[PDB]
Amino acid sequence: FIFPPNIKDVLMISLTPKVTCVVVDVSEDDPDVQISWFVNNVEVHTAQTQTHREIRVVSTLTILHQDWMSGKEFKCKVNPIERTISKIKGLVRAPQVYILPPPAEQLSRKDVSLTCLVKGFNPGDISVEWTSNGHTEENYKDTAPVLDSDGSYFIYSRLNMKTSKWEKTDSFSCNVRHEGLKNYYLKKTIS
Amino acid sequence: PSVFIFPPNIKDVLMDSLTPKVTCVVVDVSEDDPDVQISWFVNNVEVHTAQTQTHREDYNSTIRVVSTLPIQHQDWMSGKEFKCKVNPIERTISKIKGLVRAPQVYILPPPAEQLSRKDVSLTCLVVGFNPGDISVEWTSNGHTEENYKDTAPVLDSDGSYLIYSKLNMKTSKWEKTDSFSCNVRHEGLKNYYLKKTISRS
Amino acid sequence: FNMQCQRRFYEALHDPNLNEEQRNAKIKSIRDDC
Ligand SMILES: *[C@@H]1O[C@H](CO[C@@H]2O[C@@H](C)[C@@H](O)[C@@H](O)[C@@H]2O)[C@@H](O[C@@H]2O[C@H](CO)[C@@H](O[C@@H]3O[C@H](CO[C@H]4O[C@H](CO)[C@@H](O)[C@H](O)[C@@H]4O[C@@H]4O[C@H](CO)[C@@H](O)[C@H](O)[C@H]4NC(C)=O)[C@@H](O)[C@H](O[C@H]4O[C@H](CO)[C@@H](O)[C@H](O)[C@@H]4O[C@@H]4O[C@H](CO)[C@@H](O)[C@H](O)[C@H]4NC(C)=O)[C@@H]3O)[C@H](O)[C@H]2NC(C)=O)[C@H](O)[C@H]1NC(C)=O
Repeated sequence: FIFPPNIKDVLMISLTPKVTCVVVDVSEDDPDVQISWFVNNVEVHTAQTQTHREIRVVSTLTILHQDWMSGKEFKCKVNPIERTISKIKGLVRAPQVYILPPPAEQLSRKDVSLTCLVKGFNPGDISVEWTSNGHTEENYKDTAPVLDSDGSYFIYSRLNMKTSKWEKTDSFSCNVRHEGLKNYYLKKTIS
Repeated sequence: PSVFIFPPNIKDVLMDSLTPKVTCVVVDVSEDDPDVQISWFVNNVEVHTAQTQTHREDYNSTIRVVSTLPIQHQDWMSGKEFKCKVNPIERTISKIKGLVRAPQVYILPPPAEQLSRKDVSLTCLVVGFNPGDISVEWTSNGHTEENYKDTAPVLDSDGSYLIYSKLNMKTSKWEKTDSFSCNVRHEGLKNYYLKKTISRS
Repeated sequence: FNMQCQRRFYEALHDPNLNEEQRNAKIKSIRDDC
């Protein structure tokens, strides 16, 4: 099982994108797994390989942002089983981003839900985060991307907070990262 | 050939009007010996009401045998065990008994920035429920609305689930229609049902 | 949010007048300087 870099790591220059390779069906008694890595059929050697057991091996290769956006191949040979991967050149739609205030009948609770609706995007790889007055907000969950009737994706994110914070805080921000966006970054803010 | 067993649909379980059914599926049956004998056991007591049929799976050129046992709502909810025996292969399914917490249901109106356009999204927020099996559907003062998509249930840090549903319509319809309703079915609600309504005006 | 380096990154990633060797160097400079 081979895996692409996290979309946020790829789009942000301040982050380190990693292609991951995981080996299934491995015993605890013979754990020596030799894993090689190739970038466009050229062997690289900077891969981090740690072990785990249920046994599976997670080999992590660090990659250049541009080399994934340019769609180079990334194969990991295992001994031999070989899995490659790259970025699909597909349709690209940028996301529409809306913030929905809490439902009125929730404003008499202890907690309120701030909802971010991000829709109409292609491909389905997206990153949604929350801030308030520039500080990181950690108390949130998001749905998986869902395919919409028109062939695009939408996602909801719910930032959960004490009602005190909702009433006393100046602003909250939905921060979206997607390849359809200029600079791969957009910030929507509500007061 | 392997065998799989599937729980009934939650909407079939909660609605008395609908018949829930357990389903036993035998995949990768051979064309040479299509003889698959499948028997059903409710609490080790054999039942004889299941309808069996064979399916050609054009995806990969294989054959599939699927057995569907119609069950009664009470037996499933009381945690009775259901077992299909295929010849021998045995598979057992029973309702997972655990925490039961009713969902709270909210309808978020379209975002203001979307009212300038010609389509709008209506949002149903469903939070704090256990177990994660739930049914969400939309109506227009009773009439079925179909242009909507749900999300999968998501595990909150609370330990409960939340789910969203998006109903799409034209802005004109959103102004002309009297009201819309998010209808939720869950085992934690009174009568397994709850209806939230919103109106534009 | 460091909008500057991200925007330099983005602009350099799509700059037509740069070859793959010069692209990687510019990106590495932006990436390392910030
Ligand atoms: C030829 O093709 C067929 C068809 O392929 C399928 O259809 C095509 C069109 C493509 O989309 C394929 O991608 C797709 O898979 C192949 O037949 C498939 O074979 C696989 C096995 O390799 C079966 O996988 C199992 O799937 C169940 C879940 O099954 C649902 O979801 C499937 C989509 O993933 C879907 O195909 C199924 O139809 C089924 O869908 C549900 O169906 C019911 C009844 O009709 C319906 O009411 C529902 O609404 C509907 N829901 C949805 C969402 O569609 C999964 O649970 C299985 O996992 C168990 O078994 C694994 C071992 O195989 C094991 O590793 C797992 O851990 C897990 O083990 C279970 O664990 C639990 C608790 O942990 C335990 O209680 C269980 O006892 C235990 N079970 C076992 C056996 O240990 C598994 O992943 C597909 O169901 C099957 N598809 C069909 C249609 O039959 C076929 O393999 C191909 N042939 C060749 C040679 O390639």
